[PDB]
Amino acid sequence: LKSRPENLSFARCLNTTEAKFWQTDFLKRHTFKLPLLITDKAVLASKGHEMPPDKLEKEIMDPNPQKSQSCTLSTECDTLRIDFGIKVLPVKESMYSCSDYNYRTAIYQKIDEYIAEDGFLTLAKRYVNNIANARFLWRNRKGAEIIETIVTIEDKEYPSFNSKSFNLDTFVEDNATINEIAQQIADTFAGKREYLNIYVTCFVKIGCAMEVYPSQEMTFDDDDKGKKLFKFEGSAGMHSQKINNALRTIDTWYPDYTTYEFPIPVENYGAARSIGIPFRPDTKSFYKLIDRMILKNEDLPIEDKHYVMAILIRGGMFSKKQE
Amino acid sequence: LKSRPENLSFARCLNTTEAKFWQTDFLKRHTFKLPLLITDKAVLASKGHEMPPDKLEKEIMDPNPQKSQSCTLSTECDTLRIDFGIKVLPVKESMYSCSDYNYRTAIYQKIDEYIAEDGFLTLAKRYVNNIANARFLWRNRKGAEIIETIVTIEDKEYPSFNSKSFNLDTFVEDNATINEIAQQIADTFAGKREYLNIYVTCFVKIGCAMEVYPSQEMTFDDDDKGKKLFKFEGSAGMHSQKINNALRTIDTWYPDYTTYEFPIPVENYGAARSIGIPFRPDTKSFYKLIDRMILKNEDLPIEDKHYVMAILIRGGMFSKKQEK
Amino acid sequence: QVFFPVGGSYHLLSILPSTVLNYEVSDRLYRSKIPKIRLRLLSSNAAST
Amino acid sequence: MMKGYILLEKVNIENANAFNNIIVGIPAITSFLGFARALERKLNAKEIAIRINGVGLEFHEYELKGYKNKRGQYVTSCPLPGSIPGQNEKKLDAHIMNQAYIDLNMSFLLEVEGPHVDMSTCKSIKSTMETLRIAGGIIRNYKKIRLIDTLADIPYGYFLTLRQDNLNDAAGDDMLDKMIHALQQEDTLVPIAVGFKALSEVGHVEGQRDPEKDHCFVESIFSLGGFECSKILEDINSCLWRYKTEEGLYLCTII
RNA sequence: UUUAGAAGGAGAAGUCAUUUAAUAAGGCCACUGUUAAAAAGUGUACCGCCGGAUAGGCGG
Repeated sequence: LKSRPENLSFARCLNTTEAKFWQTDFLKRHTFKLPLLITDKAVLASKGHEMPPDKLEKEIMDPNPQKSQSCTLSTECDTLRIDFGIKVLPVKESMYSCSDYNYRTAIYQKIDEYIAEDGFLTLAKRYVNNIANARFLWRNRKGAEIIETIVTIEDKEYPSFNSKSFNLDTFVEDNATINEIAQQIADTFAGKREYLNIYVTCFVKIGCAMEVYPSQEMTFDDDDKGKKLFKFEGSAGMHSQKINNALRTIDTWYPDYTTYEFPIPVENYGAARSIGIPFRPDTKSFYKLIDRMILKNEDLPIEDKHYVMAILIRGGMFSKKQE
Repeated sequence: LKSRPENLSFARCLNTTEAKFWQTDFLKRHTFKLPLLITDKAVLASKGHEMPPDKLEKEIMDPNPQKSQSCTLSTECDTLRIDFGIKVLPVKESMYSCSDYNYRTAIYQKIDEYIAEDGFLTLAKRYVNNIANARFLWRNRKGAEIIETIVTIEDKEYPSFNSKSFNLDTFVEDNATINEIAQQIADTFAGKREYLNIYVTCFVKIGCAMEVYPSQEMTFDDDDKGKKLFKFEGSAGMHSQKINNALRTIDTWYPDYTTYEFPIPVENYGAARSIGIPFRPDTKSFYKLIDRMILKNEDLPIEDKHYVMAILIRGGMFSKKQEK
Repeated sequence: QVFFPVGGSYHLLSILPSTVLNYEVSDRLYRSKIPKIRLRLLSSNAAST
Repeated sequence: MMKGYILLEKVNIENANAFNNIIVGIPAITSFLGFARALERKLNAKEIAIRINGVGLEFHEYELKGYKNKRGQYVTSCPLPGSIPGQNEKKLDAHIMNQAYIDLNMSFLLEVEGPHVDMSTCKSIKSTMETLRIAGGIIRNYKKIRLIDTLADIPYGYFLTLRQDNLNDAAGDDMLDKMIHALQQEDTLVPIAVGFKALSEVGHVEGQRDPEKDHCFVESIFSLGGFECSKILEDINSCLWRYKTEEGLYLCTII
């Protein structure tokens, strides 16, 4: 093994589907639900942007028509309900394309070493922690009275959570339901199982006629000008990759971690848009780390193995420029 | 006889149509179906690709707007349904061009010797085995709960299969339905019949609101490099050449098979687009094997005859090296 | 190469394209309002060869 | 020696060759005439002893293999190329040539000449029809084969008829300018290849498909055409394409 | 005897933070819906027996 394969690629081992939005009442949340539609809106603002003084002297007092969309609850429902699901696939049976066979054998050997060493328990525990504390609500988490989350596997309905008590900076390892679910997730990841299906339903209490924040569509120059919200089967919803970004916010092993002291989403270069600082520029980058794991066959600390396996769960285009 | 004719050209003996995608519920899979539609999608990612250090240190933290398409189930269905059909044509009548006459006579005589010897049963069994284990699902096979495959020939409905139990590496030669279908396939390849029509319907249970993976088209455009999915009359589907590639993955007779131990599709040089190295570079290629079969008239082991017949079934342009 | 029926017999026909007519059609449709199709799929190296 | 009409109804063809020198879309009429002649040869090899006079094409559905742009134009697709014979056989990725593919749902009207034309001919044509390709496209299915005489028992559809008069009386110095001006003023006509030129001297050549026939080079020639409904048709003989050979000409005409 | 014959495009992803559409008002006039018919086509078929055959036969 002298270099990376020219067509190395990976799939994703955590398939997340689109979420759907429903509204109901907290005292009857197990009995009925109602659809939540997206409404159009048009506003008349003022020219409040920063302008050069010459234009500012001539159009400071001009109106400005704008278009937008908004999604709000009704006057008789105060609880927002979010339903989605996750499919878990084995890590070893997810390598999509690779040219060299020896590289595939080496990758399989290293994955087997990590399975025999750790057993995929830490990453599974962190993923179910990110599920538990309801990080996927994003802007809907602020100003909520009661947030509850339940997880259903096949027909076994686990007892409800309380994501308000879970801190967003530390990961617990002693919750009974969290460890029980993480056991199945780790078994599926290692290869003892072949597939896992998990369904998540979340109830958020915010008050009557409040505002919800679904995902916003991305528009280019040719498209119409204005804010567009994401519609899923008529009702509002969230993107799959928006939810997946919240689940994989488990990276606490980057350099200069003690200075900042918060997890970041697992990226290739460790970039975090929340604070706008790269965290794995050269030395702890995934490209440099996996070049020492395979080509040099040099053993790494367990933190680097954790980060590498977390990246390989996500997958991507790890190709080479035709050496 | 000295060499191959200047214009030799066969056809494809296993024609396949374009598949179509439908969604339904597993308990009511024999009653109703619903159309499956492809939606557009826009994403905002980061610059995760490898970059030179100057370009990396400049564009480390830039946003990245990208366009794509996606296909997925609804919230009330948990079963994907694929319907398609295959047409089987005789091998002897599948030759479309042969400039030489003695070469055509020798080809006919060798094909007659092969059918009198074996009778195309092995390749028929391997093709119906590749049908039975649902290799054509590709990325849709992973993460499946129940995979059921049925086969209809003309007006007779054969018993349903179960692709989960079948292995993707070995081959089964004792299933009654497999032998029954392969008998008709070998008869149609033989020339006793004139055509054969097979209708294939596959149900796969993946769960509610999951993701399906139709074929991705090849297009070239200005200021548009996004992912484009194959729409067939509005619904999603798969290309015919995608299904045909999975069916003919029967070649287990290449050199060093005992090392790798997986079947490959049948090409002229044994090259598959997943290893990047041809498995039959010079000494087991189809060209020299058919040269020694015909020109030298030297007998070959049954594995080489199987490989040559598999190449002839696929078809191509097996003419001599052209001169200016 | 194709076969064309000529009386009671057949003729072998070898088809060759038209480069100059293709270029003329390209420019004339470039300065027009007919629907047209661009059909951009040829690599630079293939066009050179 | 009775002459009637045979209708092949609602034949679905996929991946038919949709490319020409400067035409993308409807395949050349020579492909359909060659399909008819191949069907005639396959039938006459079965001791039926009948011949085909004219071919009429009725378009119902079509689809171009590709997608429509945001502005409105079409962008076509292509299959991943396999192993091109010649040089670079062992190369994993091969070159890409200009190509286009189409999907059609088309009906064929055939005029035949021969003894005792009856339902046995229909059974024979049903048995022998599912063995050929239409313009390189595989036949997926078909509705039925019918024996008809008049225009009343004709399904709804649009026939392709040769209209060279509009091309002739157009305004323009040369033929291409006349064609583009006729297509500018009229938005219903479409350009179709109709035949072949000669630009060569006949004889024997080395490397042909069959080294016994008379060989001559050609070039596809293009004319205009149009569509009209079934009920607007006056006589059943007006929409009947047929061969026409001349000194250096190998064309097909509606006359 | 068909511009004939041949074909895996594929993996990865956070769109988004803000906002005052707003003031006035005359729909108006006139007008012929009327001439003829059968709910009627039996308008419903019930108490019983031999039948131990859910067979099939008969009394008012």
